Amino acid sequence: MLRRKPTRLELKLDDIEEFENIRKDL
Amino acid sequence: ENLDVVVSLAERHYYNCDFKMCYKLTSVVMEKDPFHASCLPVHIGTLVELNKANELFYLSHKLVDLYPSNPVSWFAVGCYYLMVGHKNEHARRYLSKATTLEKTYGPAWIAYGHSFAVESEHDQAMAAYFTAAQLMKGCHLPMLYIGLEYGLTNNSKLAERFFSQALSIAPEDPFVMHEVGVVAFQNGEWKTAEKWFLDALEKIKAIGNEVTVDKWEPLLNNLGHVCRKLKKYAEALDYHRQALVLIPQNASTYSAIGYIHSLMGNFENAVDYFHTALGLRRDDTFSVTMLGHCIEMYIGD
Repeated sequence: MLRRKPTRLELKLDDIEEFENIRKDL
Repeated sequence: ENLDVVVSLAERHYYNCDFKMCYKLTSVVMEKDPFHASCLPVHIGTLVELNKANELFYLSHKLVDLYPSNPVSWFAVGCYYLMVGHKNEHARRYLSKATTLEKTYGPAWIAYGHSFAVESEHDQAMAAYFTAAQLMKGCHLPMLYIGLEYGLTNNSKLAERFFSQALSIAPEDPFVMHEVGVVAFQNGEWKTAEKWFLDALEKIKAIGNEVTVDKWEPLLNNLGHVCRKLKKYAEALDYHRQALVLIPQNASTYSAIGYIHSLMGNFENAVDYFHTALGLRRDDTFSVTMLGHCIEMYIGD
């Protein structure tokens, strides 16, 4: 019986796509 | 004077994540037999979950003074170096010192893998979880962790198997739902990430309510990532704000918030959050590369 801290999300660089698609579009 | 019936109910509050209760159920048994072999593995876990770094420090190092024969004693002190550390190298060294003293001692195999699983050594954590699932049958935890480790490695089809096996045991486990949305998110299925994270929150919140926020915060950080990904920028910000109330010195949450603003077009205000994030974590590979986009554009008014 032992648990490991709930996996926490962190920012990848690939995540910068969102910002890329924002202007490329707009 | 019959106390083995307790260790069943206290074991149930540990699988259903009602820790405050289980702990007062075990201290009862523990007030009788401290070297209770089937109860100790439970009361040790609950301290860890509750962050009794104090109790566990005293307990773990005592069991080793007067009981260097029972594997539980190095499972203890190992569980100790896992909740705090970062003497990670030690933990693995103590937990293997329990396996090679009673290889059929499952609890030390789950803590053993957790030691590879934090250092990223997926092959070797995995192997430990599959040995624990043999030694602790009926228990869902080893299966919750092999499923996740599969998800991390692109085994989305084998990840789905162990998540549903673990759900058909402790379906009311918020840490089960959590790592499931967590895996969905990696699959690019943001939409169905939002629904698992919310569900794990209502069960953590109103239900097992007691401020389980100790040794914890993620969930909220996670939800904030979902909504950004779902272009729900407005609802996104909200979840990171709360992750800061919970951990008011986290640098990743500051980078996550500044990144939303830059997606929102608020650069002045974003770079403001991208500064107060390097003030905390200097090695911010992502805060740094983004800050560069923000200025190339300032040179251009």
